[PDB]
Amino acid sequence: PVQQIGGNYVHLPLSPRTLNAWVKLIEEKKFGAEVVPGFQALSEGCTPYDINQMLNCVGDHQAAMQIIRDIINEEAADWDLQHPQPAQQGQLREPSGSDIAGTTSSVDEQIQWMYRQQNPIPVGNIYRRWIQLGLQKCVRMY
Repeated sequence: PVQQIGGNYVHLPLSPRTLNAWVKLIEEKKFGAEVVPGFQALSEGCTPYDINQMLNCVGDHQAAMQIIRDIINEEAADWDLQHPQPAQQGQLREPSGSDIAGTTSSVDEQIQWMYRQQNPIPVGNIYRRWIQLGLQKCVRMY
């Protein structure tokens, strides 16, 4: 997530312990249900970068990544259209679907987007609850 240093916002990364307590939620509960909110709780206030950091920690128990990516693109699609860029220079770009998901953006951008004065956009808590929707998918598969 992010910490404010004198009116300025700086990425504070996820403490190791804060990933552990999460990797453990799977391997000890292995999806199911207790993870949908479990994740949501850890997910609180993160950037797209952070969310990603979490997932890579469990690309071994990976039989579920494929369907989550499915919804991300499904919604990224819904996004690259409804709110398009639609275009520049100097000013930071408008966040596409690949941006919001953290795959074509830096964390600086993601913060630059979450906390801009003129029209701030919560990429964290947007992409965040794509992950939420893609997870119920997983859940039912049980």
